[PDB]
Amino acid sequence: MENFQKVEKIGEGTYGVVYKARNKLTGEVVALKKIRLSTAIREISLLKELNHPNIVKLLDVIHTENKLYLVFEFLHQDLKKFMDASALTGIPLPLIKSYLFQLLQGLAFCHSHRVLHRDLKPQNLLINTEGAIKLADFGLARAFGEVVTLWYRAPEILLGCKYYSTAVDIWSLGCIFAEMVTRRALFPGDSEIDQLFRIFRTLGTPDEVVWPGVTSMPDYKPSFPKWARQDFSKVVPPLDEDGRSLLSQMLHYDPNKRISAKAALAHPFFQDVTKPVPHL
Ligand SMILES: O=C1CC(I)=CC=N1
Repeated sequence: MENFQKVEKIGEGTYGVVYKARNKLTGEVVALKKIRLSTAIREISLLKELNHPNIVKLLDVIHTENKLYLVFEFLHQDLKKFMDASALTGIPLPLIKSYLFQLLQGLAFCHSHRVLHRDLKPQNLLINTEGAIKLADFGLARAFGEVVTLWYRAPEILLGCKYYSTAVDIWSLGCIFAEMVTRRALFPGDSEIDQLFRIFRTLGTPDEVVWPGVTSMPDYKPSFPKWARQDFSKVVPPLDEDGRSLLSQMLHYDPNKRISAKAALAHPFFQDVTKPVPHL
């Protein structure tokens, strides 16, 4: 590469290959995301201004040789790998709580600046060595439009709603919270309908009482099976009532009833939050 030394594939990202790369001029290590191929360039370039401690810094947008690359700061590890490495012991609760608190601060920041993620998942959550966690790839899905992960997708998206809101990110984060606590994905679907029925079997099939308008959504079918709703108490033991209360509010069916990031930060679950050092 003209402008990088020591370029190494990390893996396949949402939009193309992701590399660890060394900037030739400065010697810094960055995450270089190739976008597999006018409006998207200016919109993503605005994200270079969207800066916060819990947001992965977008350093540059490189548009050269009719190719597009996003340059992000490089962080030590992603949460999917950390979760896998932590599976035998579990992530300690104080660290789960710290990470959730920080992720909510990142969401609250982006949402206050009218930027959504729309595709949060553990792979886009990055950790450093001292206890910070950051979200990557905010804003890309609006700008741009191996198998896709559906496990974190909000039910309105699965039911074919064409209108995103902040609530989609709260749903995904709730699913990630549950997975940290139980060491198992909450809703590991392998197709849209398996994902949908996995949510319905746990939370009950939604209806007009809990979710006004649900029956008029594009992909809703009156023939869906009607499951009764289970209790978070069987789903995420041994999480305490404060954690279950918060999670329950993050996973309301109606996006309009889902707790906001800002309100979640005030929840009693976080009264005793701290910032521990992770065991890498
Ligand atoms: O900065 C990063 C990105 C990814 I994907 C993995 C680890 N560090």
